Parts: sequence; structure tokens; C-alpha cells
Amino acid sequence: NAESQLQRIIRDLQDAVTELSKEFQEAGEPITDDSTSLHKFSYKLEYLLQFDQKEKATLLGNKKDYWDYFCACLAKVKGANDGIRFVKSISELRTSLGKGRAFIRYSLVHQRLADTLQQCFMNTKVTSDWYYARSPFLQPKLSSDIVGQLYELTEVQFDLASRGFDLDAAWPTF
Repeated sequence: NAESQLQRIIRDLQDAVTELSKEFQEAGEPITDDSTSLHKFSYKLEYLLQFDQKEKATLLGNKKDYWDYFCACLAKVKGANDGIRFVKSISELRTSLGKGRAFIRYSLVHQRLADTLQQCFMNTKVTSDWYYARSPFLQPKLSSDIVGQLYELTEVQFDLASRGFDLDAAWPTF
């Protein structure tokens, strides 16, 4: 059911990763915002990040999302919070969704995504507080598959712009 849809999305993430690796190889230069495969990657990773996510909010009712999970895992982990601090310094980002997208893109630019997510999923305590059972992040068999795919991006360069779009509204398309 949901299991079969999960599995498909994990494969989609893999196909997006391979696409980016091929596009990189083909282009002979860093991936840019007009890559439809970066776009697909972004959406598949976000799907996974939102999958079986527990619902949470601030005391004023604003929505928390995976950005808030990343902060809980990493904001105080020395060495691990460069991207947390970067996104916290962007005044334009108004929502947890948008902040989380910025963090993913920062991580891609700096070739740290896999390592950062691996570090999140290692925190079993926080991950269990944010996710229901079927989340791949609670299952190494599945979480290392996803992390594994991500390590192939550790060698792909991304030259992603820092402005020219509104992440609170949408992933960039060019």
C-alpha cells in the first residue's frame, strides 16, 4: 500500500540521483537550477521527509516540518550546524517548509547532504519522536539505501543560486 508507494519513491530518488550523476558527467559542469532532475530529486526527497511525519506546531500554531526535525537533530551538534546557521540567517524564509528546502539546497551545494541526513537518522530518539513506523528513517535497511544513493552526490557539484526564487512557495524551476 503505502509500503509500495514508499518503495517506489525510494527508487525514484535513486533514478533522480543517477540522472544528476549522468547530467553532471554529460554537462561537464555543476548542476544548476534549470535541471529537471534536480527538481525531481528535490521533490522525491521531500516526499520521503514528509512521509509518515508526525504533526507538530509551535504554541502559536505555526506548522513545524522537516526543517524542525533537522534542527532537533543537529542545531547543537558541533560541526554539524553550519547549514542550520546559514538558513537561520536568511530573513526572507518565512516558513519551516521554505527553511527546510533552503537547508537541502545548501547541503547539495556543500556536498554534505548524505552526511547530514545520516547524522539525523542515527538519532533514533529524535527520529522516533518525528516519524511513524513506516518511515524509512527508522529502518537501516531502508535509511542506508537512501543514504547510499546520497553519497553518490557527495561527488557531484551543485552550483545553486541563493536568490531568484521563493522557497516558501515552490522549489526553483530554473
